[PDB]
This record gives sequence, structure tokens and C-alpha cells, in this order.
Amino acid sequence: GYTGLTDEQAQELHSVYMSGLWLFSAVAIVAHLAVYIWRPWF
Amino acid sequence: LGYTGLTDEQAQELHSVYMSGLWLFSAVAIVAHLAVYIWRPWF
Amino acid sequence: GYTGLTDEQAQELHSVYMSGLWLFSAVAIVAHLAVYIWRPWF
Amino acid sequence: TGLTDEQAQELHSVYMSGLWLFSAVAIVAHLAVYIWRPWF
Amino acid sequence: GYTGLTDEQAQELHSVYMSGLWLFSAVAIVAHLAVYIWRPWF
Amino acid sequence: LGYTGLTDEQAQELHSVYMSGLWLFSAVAIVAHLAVYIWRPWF
Amino acid sequence: AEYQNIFSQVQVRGPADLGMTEDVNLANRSGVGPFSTLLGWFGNAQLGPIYLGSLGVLSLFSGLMWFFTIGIWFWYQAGWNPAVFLRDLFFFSLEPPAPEYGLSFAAPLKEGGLWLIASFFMFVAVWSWWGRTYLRAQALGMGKHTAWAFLSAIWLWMVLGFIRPILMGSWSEAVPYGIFSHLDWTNNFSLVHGNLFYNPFHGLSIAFLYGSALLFAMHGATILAVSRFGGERELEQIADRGTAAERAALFWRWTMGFNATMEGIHRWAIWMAVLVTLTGGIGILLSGTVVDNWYVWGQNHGMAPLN
Amino acid sequence: PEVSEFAFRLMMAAVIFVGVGIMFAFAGGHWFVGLVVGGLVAAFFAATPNS
Amino acid sequence: ALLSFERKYRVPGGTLVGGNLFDFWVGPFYVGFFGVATFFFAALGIILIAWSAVLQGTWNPQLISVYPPALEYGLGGAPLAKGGLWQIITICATGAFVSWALREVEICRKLGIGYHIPFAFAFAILAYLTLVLFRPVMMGAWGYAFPYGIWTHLDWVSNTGYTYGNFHYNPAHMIAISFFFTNALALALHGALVLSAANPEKGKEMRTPDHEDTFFRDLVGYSIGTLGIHRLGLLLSLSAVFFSALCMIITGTIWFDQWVDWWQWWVKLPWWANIPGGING
Amino acid sequence: SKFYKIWMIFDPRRVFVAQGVFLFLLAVMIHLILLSTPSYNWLEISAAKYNRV
Amino acid sequence: MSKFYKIWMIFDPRRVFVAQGVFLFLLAVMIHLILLSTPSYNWLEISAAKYNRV
Amino acid sequence: SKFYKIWMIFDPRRVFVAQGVFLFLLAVMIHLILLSTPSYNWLEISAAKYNRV
Amino acid sequence: SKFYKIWMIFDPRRVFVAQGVFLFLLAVMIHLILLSTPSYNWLEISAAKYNRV
Amino acid sequence: MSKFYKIWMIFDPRRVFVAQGVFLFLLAVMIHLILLSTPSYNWLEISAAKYNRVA
Amino acid sequence: MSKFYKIWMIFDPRRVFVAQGVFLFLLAVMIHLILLSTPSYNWLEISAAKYNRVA
Ligand code: BCL
Ligand SMILES: C/C=C1/c2cc3[nH]c4c(c3C)C(=O)[C@H](C(=O)OC)c4c3nc(cc4[nH]c(cc(n2)[C@@H]1C)c(C(C)=O)c4C)[C@@H](C)[C@@H]3CCC(=O)OC/C=C(\C)CCC[C@H](C)CCC[C@H](C)CCCC(C)C
Ligand SMILES: COC(C)(C)C/C=C/C(C)=C/C=C/C(C)=C/C=C/C(C)=C/C=C/C=C(C)/C=C/C=C(\C)CC/C=C(\C)CCC=C(C)C
Ligand SMILES: COC(C)(C)C/C=C/C(C)=C/C=C/C(C)=C/C=C/C(C)=C/C=C/C=C(C)/C=C/C=C(\C)CC/C=C(\C)CCC=C(C)C
Ligand SMILES: COC(C)(C)C/C=C/C(C)=C/C=C/C(C)=C/C=C/C(C)=C/C=C/C=C(C)/C=C/C=C(\C)CC/C=C(\C)CCC=C(C)C
Ligand SMILES: COC(C)(C)C/C=C/C(C)=C/C=C/C(C)=C/C=C/C(C)=C/C=C/C=C(C)/C=C/C=C(\C)CC/C=C(\C)CCC=C(C)C
Ligand SMILES: COC(C)(C)C/C=C/C(C)=C/C=C/C(C)=C/C=C/C(C)=C/C=C/C=C(C)/C=C/C=C(\C)CC/C=C(\C)CCC=C(C)C
Ligand SMILES: COC(C)(C)C/C=C/C(C)=C/C=C/C(C)=C/C=C/C(C)=C/C=C\C=C(C)\C=C\C=C(/C)CC/C=C(\C)CCC=C(C)C
Ligand SMILES: [Fe+2]
Repeated sequence: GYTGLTDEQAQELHSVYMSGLWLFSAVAIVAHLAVYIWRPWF
Repeated sequence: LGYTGLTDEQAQELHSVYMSGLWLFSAVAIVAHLAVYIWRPWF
Repeated sequence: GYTGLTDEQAQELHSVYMSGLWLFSAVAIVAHLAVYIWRPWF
Repeated sequence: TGLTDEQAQELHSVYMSGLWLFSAVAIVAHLAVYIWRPWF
Repeated sequence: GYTGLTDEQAQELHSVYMSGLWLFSAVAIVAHLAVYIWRPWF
Repeated sequence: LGYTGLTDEQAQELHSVYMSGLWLFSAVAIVAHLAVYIWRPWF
Repeated sequence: AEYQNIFSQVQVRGPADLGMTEDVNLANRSGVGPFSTLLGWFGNAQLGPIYLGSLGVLSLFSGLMWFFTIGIWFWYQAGWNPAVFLRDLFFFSLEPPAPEYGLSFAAPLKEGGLWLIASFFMFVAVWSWWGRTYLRAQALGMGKHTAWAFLSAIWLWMVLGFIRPILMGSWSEAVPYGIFSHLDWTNNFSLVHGNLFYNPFHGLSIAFLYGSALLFAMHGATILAVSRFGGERELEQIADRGTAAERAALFWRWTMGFNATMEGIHRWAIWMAVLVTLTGGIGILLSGTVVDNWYVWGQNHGMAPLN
Repeated sequence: PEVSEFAFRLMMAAVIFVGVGIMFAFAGGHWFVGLVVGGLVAAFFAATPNS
Repeated sequence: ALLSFERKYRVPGGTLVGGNLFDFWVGPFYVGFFGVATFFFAALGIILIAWSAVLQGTWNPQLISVYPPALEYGLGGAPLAKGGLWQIITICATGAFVSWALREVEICRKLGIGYHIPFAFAFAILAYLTLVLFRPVMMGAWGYAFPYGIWTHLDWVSNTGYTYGNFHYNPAHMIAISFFFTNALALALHGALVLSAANPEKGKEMRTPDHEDTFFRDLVGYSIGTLGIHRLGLLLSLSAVFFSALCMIITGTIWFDQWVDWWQWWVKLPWWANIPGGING
Repeated sequence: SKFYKIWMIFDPRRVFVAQGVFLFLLAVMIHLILLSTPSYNWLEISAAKYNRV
Repeated sequence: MSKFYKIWMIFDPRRVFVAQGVFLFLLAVMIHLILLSTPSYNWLEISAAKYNRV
Repeated sequence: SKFYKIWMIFDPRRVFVAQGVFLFLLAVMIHLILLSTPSYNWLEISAAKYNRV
Repeated sequence: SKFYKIWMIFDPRRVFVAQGVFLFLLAVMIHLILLSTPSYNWLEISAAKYNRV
Repeated sequence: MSKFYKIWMIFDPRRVFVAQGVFLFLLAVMIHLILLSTPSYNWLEISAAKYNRVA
Repeated sequence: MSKFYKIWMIFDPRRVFVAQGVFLFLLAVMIHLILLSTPSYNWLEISAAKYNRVA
């Protein structure tokens, strides 16, 4: 559309982007788990 | 009918995706509010 | 007609706009009703 | 000058109808407040 | 491809970048481990 | 490849000299830090 | 109630102008940025391209590290609190060392030592940028007027932070890095030196600072007045004197008796502004080193009623 | 009696600025909150004249 | 006494007052009705300054000071020896300034150019009238105006500035100082750029406006344009004067304490007035 | 009584914008005035009525 | 009134919707702040007193 | 409803950018309000609860 | 769902740059908030725990 | 994660590495200065007290 | 890390070397000034106290 990306390109771009997003969130979850064990905030 | 040049069927699919995100976003918000109310109610 | 909208388009636009307005007003009434039950202001 | 006589007249009819509706609700609210708490 | 690089060039570019990244991370881990032994912060 | 215009052999030679300087710079730095740590250790 | 040409009443947006290529290395030149309609009402809408060479990089690196070092000290003074950081942003300060340390670099890092580091970065940043102005003019084959107009600014900047502290033999005489601190430094400078108003050179700089406002208000209004004759294209008027140059000449000739040219008015412009800092540097340099009290100096030179 | 779109746009923005500024100065605990909200809305309103 | 091109622009008309009664040139100067008022008010103002030196008892030009009437006289007349002369000079100065601006208006109409110059000059006059007329009237004493001396009107600035602590903290002053510094920065850049484009390296051709934009785009990544910079020059100067007029008209009339005390409102904002750490608390 | 020539002489968009802002500001200021006065301050009087404070 | 639809003939729907969104959000925020300003209806303060948070 | 037609009038790029900024600013505004109050400052709550100070 | 189509509307270059800036500033803002508080200032509390002062 | 190389099809490596080089150094300076700021972890002061270098 | 030499296929050597020299010099000065800041490690003052150059 506006960006000129094909639907296959959008799916591939989203697939790797979500792979990064879950990889980023996975470390964030582990980071929050470690902090909560070390010093809980609730 | 041509302010943005977007096709009517394109608008239907764009809105369908947009509402899907809106419900997904609001679903997490409800889960977030539910946990807070259990943890500390504001009523 | 500055906008260049046709009569039919204005009617269709207005019908959707009122539909959104009633949906918005309906939620606000429910929200006000909940607050009055929780804390009346009269 | 953009609008002709018929366009302006219909526009004014729409405006007054909205104005009467706005005034009527304003009266209803003023009556309700005076019932709840008189000032005059 | 906005950059104009081919996939094989990107695969090569990533391979060098990730090799650099792991080496940089490897030294950083040793640096954090050495500091934690010398002065722990947890 | 085309961002610089250099070839693989030119880059290989260019990198070899650059690392030669880098190790010389690194070696002098290591000797310098040892002199400081011997004369006045900071740990 | 007519069109005064203060703001453009219509905007046209053609292709971006990539600029001349006399001797400019196009590799170091970047691409064209956006077009700002908000800027287009007043002047040109196009932003960029910007040249980035060796001195450009050194200017940015030292300029960033100077900006970064002040920021880290600003965070440390805030206790790393974003709310405190915004509350005391203007009240933060990177003060120079205490007077006891003199010019020595033995000041503690939190007691003036950090300021020396930040000041070094600014020193390199500004001098590298001055060469950048010099080399950009040389690349396009233009005159070095900007380079020497800039050197006037550096002279005051060097005096305040570097030269005068050396003569006074103390970094404490320099300028703190802060919004309100360097205002307070300014006020404390006059009070210590006895009413800096009676500095003859400070008075001259105000004359040329007032005159620069006077001359630019005069010059800006003049060209906008004769912009209806295409007078804003000053370079063509220098080359081929049109009616705008003549009317602009005649308005001031009939007003105040004398006038200038389309090229000679800009000689007044550059010298009016250069003397702002040129006389400024001498005025600050003398204070303390030569005159410890200007009002007493004013009395002995027939500027004050007493003595 | 022949105000342009930009002239009328500025006049309304001044009215909006004063109005909204008072609105959020009462709503907020400080006059600055009104100034920010009133200023931003007026600037946004005055920067978008329909034409 | 005429330039090589001045003749074809010397035509009647454009006068606001007097028609052809005063429509003539004295040398290069154009006289007009308001120039006659200009010369009279200028000459009368200058002589009374010289006569005020006689009354003061000094001839050093720097020690000459026409002090305004003391605060006891308020906004009334004063003896000529102790304030009355200043009022006459101020009236003469006001008359000379406004007549000069209106004389420029006549020259504008005769040449067919815009009235930007007299409008720019009127900003200076209102800045002048702020200090001698508008501020003293609000404060109810001519003594709050400044003396007509080279180094005694600096005493007024220093004394008025220190009445309110460090005057730098005046917020309208900070705006005007930034404008004054910016205008001088723009003038140096603008003057130097045209000279660089008009007096380039020896032998090289005179540069074009594109080189002017190319230089400043290679320098700071943006060129405001030949039209923009002269618009910028006019607006930077007028804004500096407008905020300078504003800064004084609010001082001693709306704000009375130290200006540094004013800035505590930002520190005392509700959401961070009590957070520990930093500079304030 | 015509009252429709005003749309012919004036821009209808300007009229509607001007009326909308003025009336909204007027209605807002009146509500603020009532909240300012101890009487008709519906928030405060209801709190006292139901024994909140 | 059924003839209100003609308002869209003279007003651009894009301009109105943007104006409406800002106006509604501004109005909603202001009312919420007014409730928070008063010691009553400050639901955050109300709960703290109710559950003895201080 | 027919709410899908709102995209026939609004540019999707501008709306998403405005919505992205709006939601983040709203989320920040709410989170700061919670921290401002003596209650609901979850950082303060934990410190008092677990005796960190 | 079909969220991949957001890339048809949003330029990947702009979003990733905006996201990269956004994530870092969010990470910096959160870390500074914790460092500001006397609790969770992991540098301060470790010094207290080992009696560094 | 195996397709992360696709990022170089979008981002210019020259722009990224300049952005990253500035980012990494500014981050490293910020962290190092934070440690120096604290009374602890100021390793220069720590060894000075350890070795009786105060006098 | 053999493929490292590929960095010059993208980086311009002139830009990198100028950045390299600028970076190392600015870094070297910053450390030297940091060392001179602390009363310890100030090698122009420890010798002065060692040899009693200054009373
Ligand atoms: C109580 C305060 C004192 C006083 C104390 C001082 C002191 C002290 C000084 C002045 C100075 C000046 N004063 Mg004084 N002054 C007072 C009263 C006045 C009054 C008045 C009406 O009362 C006026 C009009 C002035 C006017 C002036 C100026 C003429 C002059 C500064 C020129 C300039 O541009 O400096 C500002 C410009 C510079 C310092 C040059 C900067 C150049 C460098 C290269 C810029 C680098 C940029 C940097 C890297 C940042 C980059 C940022 C990025 C681009 C984003 N003063 C009273 C009496 N004044 C100065 C001077 O020269 O006096 C003789 C000076 O040092
Ligand atoms: C607003 C933006 C700027 C601005 C603007 C413009 N400015 C203009 C123009 C524009 C555009 C013109 O077109 C006009 C002109 O033609 O220019 C050549 C003019 C002019 N700008 C003058 C001076 C000037 N501009 C200053 C400031 C700015 N200007 C600001 C910054 C300052 C200061 C202090 O900052 C000064 C001193 C004159 C040279 C000239 C008027 C001549 C006059 O009026 O003659 C008639 C007056 C005399 C011949 C003087 C003698 C007789 C009188 C009655 C004696 C009065 C005594 C006096 C009170 C004593 C005070 C003593 C003192 C020590 C306490
Ligand atoms: C004041 O408020 C406080 C601070 C107290 C509390 C905070 C409140 C708020 C407002 C918090 C906000 C949180 C938000 C908005 C969090 C959002 C997080 C998100 C959305 C993170 C997304 C992460 C995604 C990542 C890291 C993706 C990485 C992807 C890659 C590394 C691969 C990229 C490569 C691609 C796409 C290749 C392209 C493919 C082709 C085929 C060309
Ligand atoms: C002072 O007031 C306080 C702070 C006290 C209380 C606050 C009060 C107020 C005023 C609160 C305001 C609340 C509001 C107005 C909330 C509104 C929330 C909304 C409307 C949120 C919407 C979220 C929508 C989301 C997250 C949508 C996401 C969608 C996607 C990720 C998919 C997009 C992709 C598409 C459409 C692909 C394109 C498709 C095609 C076919 C081209
Ligand atoms: C200080 O005063 C206090 C705060 C104490 C009390 C307050 C007093 C006052 C004065 C309050 C003000 C109240 C007012 C004036 C409220 C006004 C409310 C309005 C006008 C609400 C309207 C809402 C309308 C909505 C939400 C409409 C939504 C529409 C949609 C969701 C659909 C839009 C999409 C369309 C039309 C698609 C386009 C169609 C086609 C065919 C392409
Ligand atoms: C306030 O918060 C504090 C400071 C207290 C705590 C900090 C919080 C935050 C916000 C921390 C943030 C951390 C982050 C975002 C860290 C990220 C680190 C990364 C991504 C590091 C990456 C390193 C990569 C390196 C060193 C790679 C080096 C590669 C080379 C030297 C080789 C380059 C050559 C190539 C690619 C050749 C190209 C090949 C071909 C065929 C063209
Ligand atoms: C605040 O933080 C403090 C200051 C306390 C502590 C500081 C911490 C930090 C952030 C430290 C950062 C350290 C870093 C990042 C250091 C990096 C050092 C590096 C990468 C140094 C590299 C040096 C390389 C050198 C000297 C190489 C020189 C090479 C040559 C002279 C030969 C080049 C010649 C060639 C290529 C020939 C040309 C080839 C052809 C084919 C024509
Ligand atoms: C969140 O924000 C971050 C941290 C990301 C970045 C923010 C940074 C901030 C907030 C920066 C703020 C900067 C400010 C407020 C700067 C203000 C500067 C001012 C007002 C300066 C005024 C005058 C300064 C002068 C005159 C300085 C002159 C300096 C020199 C002439 C250099 C002197 C050179 C010396 C001492 C060399 C000494 C060193 C050796 C090795 C001999
Ligand atoms: Fe010019």
C-alpha cells in the first residue's frame, strides 16, 4: 500500500519482528522475575 | 467517499484488523485493572 | 457546500455519526449511573 | 455570498430547530435545579 | 530491500555483526563477573 | 560491497594493516597499564 | 492594512535544491531533510542537506561530549530523579573549581574536576567548528568573512572561560555551565568589579549591540520596503543596481544625509556585530587584571561626579 | 469588517486560549496547567486554518 | 549635492502636512513639515542640555546630567533647575522622535516604498516612551525616569536593576536578551555571508545567492533565504524591543519583589514541590 | 424578521465556530462560578448531605 | 430535527472529527481533574480513607 | 455498525501515529498520577510493607 | 491475527527508528526512577548491606 | 531469530553503526560516571582508602 | 572473526580513521583529567608529596 510492501513481505517482516518482540519480552520477563525474587515490589 | 483514496472493502478489512487490536489491547487492560483491584481496590 | 459532499453522502455520514454519538452517550449514561449508585451527587 | 437565498433559509431553519431544542433542554435543567435548590 | 543489499550480503553482514556482538558481550560478561567478585552489587 | 568500492583483497590488506596498528597500540597500552599497576595499583 | 511582506502569503514547493558543488566533497554532504510549511511562511521550507567532514565530526563529538558531560552532572545533581531533573533544570550548574585550587588540575571530580573535562570538550568543539566555517567558505570559494566574524565571537568566549581565568590565576573566575548560574556569574562579575557599567569597553559593546539591533532593524525594514522592486536579491543589486538599490540609497540619504551601497551596508553589518564581542573581550579582560573597580576607575577618569 | 481566515483563526485562538486556560487553571491546582493546555490547543487551532 | 541617480526621484507629492510649503531639500536632507518640527525640537533639546550644563556647574560632557524631577514633585511641573528642564527636554525629545518618524513617512510616500522603516522606528519610540513616560506615570513620579546623562542614565539602569535583585531573572528580559544576542548573531552572519559571496577569493567570480544558501546549508543544514533573513532581522529587532518595553512596564507595576523569587513558582509546582534532592530542597 | 441574510453576508463556518466556542466557554464559566460559591457547589453540598467529610 | 445532516455540507468531516476528539478528551480530562481537586469524589483519596492506607 | 467508514475519511497513517502518541501519553499521565498520590505509589507501598527504609 | 498488515501502512524504517528511540528512553526513564527512590537504588542498598559507608 | 539478518535489508549499516557507536560510548560513559558519582563503586576512591593514600 | 575485514567494504576508511583519532584523543584526555582530579593518582602531586617539593 503506502509503503509498497507486498503481503508476503509484510508477513515475513512481521514474522521476524514478532520473533524479536517475543525474544525481547522473554528477557524482560526473566528480568522482572529476577528482580521480584531479589526485591519484590508488591 | 474518496477523501483518503481507500477502497471501501479496504476500509472494512482495515477496521476489522484495527478492532482486533483494540479488543486485544482492551483485554490486557481489563486483566491489568482486575489484578490491581484485587491487589488494591479503588472503591 | 464547501466540502463538495453530495446530499446522500451527508445523510450517510450523519447517520453513522449519530450512531457513534448514541453509542458514546449510552456508555456515558451507564458510567454515570454506576457512579451515582456508588456515590450520588444530589 | 457563497450561499443563495434558499440555501441560507434552510440553513437558518436547521439552526433555529437546534436552538429551540437546546433552549428546551436548558429550561428542563433549570427547572430541575430549582426543584432541587431554588435561587429565585 | 531499502538498503539495496542482497540477502547473501545481509547474511554476511549479520554474521560479522553477531560475531562482534558476542565478543563484545563475552568481554562484558567477564567484566561484570570480575566486578561482582571484587565488589558485588546484590 | 559497493558502499566503499573496495575489493575483498584491498579490504583484507587494509584490515591487516589496521589490526597491525591496533595490536601495537594495544600492546603499548597493556605495558602502560602494567607500569601503573606496579607503581600504583588501583585494586 | 495592505501586504507588508512580513509573512509569505503563498508557498511554492518545487524539488529540493541540492546546492552548489564548487569544491565540496559530496560524499561528506548528507541528503535533503523534510520541508517545513511552518518555516516556509517566514523563509525557506527546505531543511538540509548538511555537510559533515573531519572537522564536522570533531565538532559534533566534542560538542556532544560537552553536552553529555553537563547532562550527567545535571542528573547527579538531581539524584537521577527525572522529576527533580525537570524541576531544577535551570538551577543546575557545573561550577568551576574553588578559588583555593587556583589554576591547578588537582580539584576533586565533584568539586570542579568535572568542569575542566566539560570545558575541554567545549573548547575543542568550538575551535573545530570555527575551522569548519573556514573550510566551508574555502570549499565554495567564498570570502572568509564568516570565519573572522566567528573569531570575534570566540575572542569573547575565550576571554570569559580561558584567558581571563589564566591571568587571574584561578579557574574559579570562569563561567559555570548552567542557565541561572551563568546569569548569576554575570551579576557577580559586575558587583565584584565595581559596577561594570562604568567599563568603557562594556559600554562600547552595548553601543554596537544596540547598533546591531538598530542596523538590522534599519536594514531589514529597508529591504522589505524595497522588496516590491526585488530588493531582497541583494547580490544582483550589487552586480546591477536596480531601482530598489537607488530608492534604498535615497531614503537614507534624504533621511539622515548619508547612505551606503547594497554591498557597503553589509560591511557596516559585519563590523557593527563584530565589535560587539571584540570590544567585549577587551572589556572583560581588563576587569580584575587591570581594573579592580570600574566606578573608582570612572571617578579618576571623569565619568562619575565624585573626585 | 473584512477579516481573513487567518485573522479570524487567531481571534478564536485567543478566545480559546483564555477560555481553556481558565478552565484548566480551575481544574488543575495551578495556573500553569491552564497556560499549557490553553496554549497548546490555541496553537493547534491557530496553526490549522481551513483553506 | 545630488547622486548620479537621485534626480529622477525628486518629484513633488507624498507629503502628509504642508503640501509644497516645506517640500524641499536642504543639501541631501529632505525637509518636509515634520523636518521643520524635527530641527526645532532637536535644536531646542540640544541647547537646553547645554544650558542644563551651565546650571549644573560642570562642562565635562560625561558629567552632564539632566536629572528628572524628584519623587516629591510626583507627576507635576518642577523648577527648571531641579527637574523642570528634564521635562522640557523630554517633551522636545518626544517631539523630535515622532517628527522624525513622520518625516520618514513622507520620504516613504515620495519614493513609493513600504512604511517598514518608520514602523520599525516607532517601536524604538514606544520603547523610549516606556521608560520616560509610561513607567513613571504608572509609578506616579517623573523621578522614576532616567536622567539625560551619558553615565548617569547608566546609574538609573543599575539602580533600577538592583531594586529587584538580579534583574537577569526578569522573564521578559531573558526573552529580549536572547533576541538581542540572536539579532547580532544574525547580522554578523548575514553581513559576512553577502561579503563572502560578493568579495570572494581573488580571481574567483562574484558568487550567487545559491552559494549563500549552499554555504549555510553546508554549515548548519538550513538556509532561511534572502527574503527570510531580512524578515528575521526586522522581527528579531522589534521583538527584542517589544519585550524590553514589556520587561520594564511590568517591573515596579506588577512585580515588586526580587525577580529570583518569581522563579520559585516552577519549583513549587504541585507535583514536585516536595520531592527531596536537587537544588531546591 | 428574516434572520437568514446573515448566512448570506457572513461565512457560516465562522458563525458556527464563533457561537460554539462562546457558548461552551459561557456554559463552562457558569459551572465554575457555581463550584466557586459555597452555595450551589453540588460536589461539596452532597458530601455534607451524605456525611462524607 | 431530521435536517441536521446538512451541517456536514458546509463543515469538512475531517476537520470536525479532529476538533471533536480534542474537545471531548479535553472535557473528559477537566471533569476528572475537578473531581480529583475536591476532597470528596477523589476516588484515590476515598479508597485510602476507606481501607485506612494512612 | 458502519464505523469502518471512518477510515474512508481519515488517513490511517496519521490516525495511528496520533493514537500511538495519545495512548502512551495517557498511560504516562495515569502512571504519574498514581505515583503522585501517597497511596498507589507501588514503590512507596513496597518499602513500607517490607521495611526497606 | 492479521496484524502484519500494519507494515503496509507504516514505513518499517520510521517505525523501527521511532521504536528504538522509544524503547531506550523508556528503559532509561524506568531505570532512573528506580535510582531516584532510596529503595531499589541497587547501588545504595548494596552499600548499606555490606556497610560500605 | 534466524531471520534477524533481514534488518540489514532495511537499515543502512553505515547509519546504524554510527548511531550504535555513539550510543554505546555514551551509554558506557553514562554508566562509568554513575559509578564514580556514588560514594561506593568510585574505584579510585576505594583503593585510596584501602592503601592509605589519603595522606 | 576472520570476516571482520569486511567492515571496510562498507565503512569508508577516511571517515573511520578520523573518527578513530578523534575518539582516542578525546578519550585519552578525559581519563588523564579524571586521574588528575582525584587527590590520589594525581602523578603531579604524589611526587610533590614524595620528594617534599612543596611545603
Ligand atoms: C549585573 C550584570 C552587569 C553586566 C555584566 C556583563 C558581563 C560580565 C559581560 C557582559 C557582556 C555584555 N553585556 Mg553587560 N552587564 C550589565 C548590563 C548590560 C546591559 C543593560 C541595558 O543593563 C546591556 C545591554 C548589556 C549588554 C552586554 C553585551 C553587549 C555584552 C555581551 C555580548 C554578547 O553577545 O555576549 C554573549 C556572546 C558570547 C559570550 C559569545 C559566545 C560565542 C561562542 C563561540 C558560542 C559557542 C556556542 C556554544 C558551543 C553553544 C552551542 C549550542 C548549540 C548551537 C545548540 N549589559 C550589568 C552592568 N555584561 C559581556 C562583555 O563582553 O562585556 C564587555 C560580558 O562578559
Ligand atoms: C526598534 C529597533 C531598534 C531601532 C530602530 C530604528 N531606530 C531608528 C531607525 C530605526 C529603524 C530609523 O529609521 C532612525 C534613523 O534615522 O536611523 C538612522 C532611528 C534612529 N535611531 C537612533 C538611535 C538609537 N536607536 C537605538 C535603538 C534602536 N533603534 C532599536 C534597538 C538606540 C539605543 C539607545 O539603543 C539609539 C541611540 C537615531 C540615530 C535615529 C533617530 C534620529 C532622531 O531622532 O533624531 C532627532 C534627535 C536628535 C538629532 C537628537 C538631539 C535632539 C534631541 C531632542 C535630544 C534628546 C536628548 C536625549 C534624550 C539624551 C539622552 C542622553 C543619553 C546618554 C541618556
Ligand atoms: C511514568 O510511567 C512509568 C515509567 C512509571 C511506567 C511506564 C509506563 C508506560 C507508558 C509504559 C509503556 C510501555 C510500552 C508502550 C511498551 C511497549 C513495548 C513494545 C511494543 C516493544 C517492542 C519490542 C520489539 C522488538 C525489540 C523487536 C525486535 C525485532 C528485531 C530485532 C528484528 C527486526 C528485523 C526485521 C523486522 C527485519 C525485517 C524483515 C524483512 C523481511 C525486510
Ligand atoms: C485526568 O484524567 C485522568 C487521567 C484522571 C483519567 C483519564 C481520563 C480520560 C480522558 C481518558 C481517556 C480515555 C480514552 C479516550 C481512551 C481511548 C482508547 C482507545 C480508543 C484505544 C484504542 C486502541 C487501539 C489499538 C491498540 C489498536 C491496535 C491495532 C493494531 C495493532 C492493528 C493495526 C493494523 C492494521 C489496521 C492493518 C491495516 C489493514 C489493512 C487491510 C490495510
Ligand atoms: C466547568 O464545567 C464542568 C466541567 C464542571 C461541567 C461541564 C460543563 C459543560 C459546559 C460541558 C460540556 C458539554 C458538551 C458541550 C458536550 C458535548 C458533547 C458532544 C457534542 C458529544 C458528541 C460525541 C460524538 C461522538 C463520540 C461521535 C462518534 C462517531 C463515530 C464513532 C463514528 C464516526 C464515523 C463516521 C461518521 C464515518 C464517516 C462516514 C462516511 C459515510 C464516510
Ligand atoms: C539510566 O540507566 C542506566 C544507565 C542506569 C542503566 C542502563 C540502561 C539501559 C537503557 C541500557 C541499554 C542497553 C542496551 C540497549 C544495550 C545494547 C547493546 C548492543 C545492542 C550492543 C551491540 C554490540 C555490537 C558490536 C560491538 C558489534 C561489533 C561488530 C564489529 C566490530 C564488526 C563490524 C563489521 C561488519 C558488520 C562487516 C560487514 C560485513 C559485510 C559482508 C558487509
Ligand atoms: C567516563 O568513563 C571513563 C572515562 C571514566 C572510562 C571510559 C570508558 C570508556 C567508554 C572507554 C571506551 C573505550 C573504547 C571504546 C576504546 C576503543 C579503542 C579502540 C577501538 C582503539 C583502536 C585503535 C586503533 C589503532 C591505533 C589503529 C591504527 C592503525 C594504523 C595506524 C594503520 C592504518 C593503515 C592502513 C589501514 C593502511 C591503508 C590501507 C590501504 C590498502 C590503502
Ligand atoms: C537528558 O539530557 C541528556 C543527559 C541526554 C543531555 C542533556 C544535557 C544538558 C541538560 C545540557 C545542558 C547544558 C547547558 C545548560 C549549557 C549551558 C552553557 C552556558 C550557559 C555557557 C555559558 C558560558 C560558557 C563559557 C564562556 C565557556 C567557556 C569555555 C571555554 C573557553 C573553554 C575553556 C577551556 C579549558 C578550561 C581547558 C581546560 C582543560 C585542559 C586539559 C587544559
Ligand atoms: Fe542584506
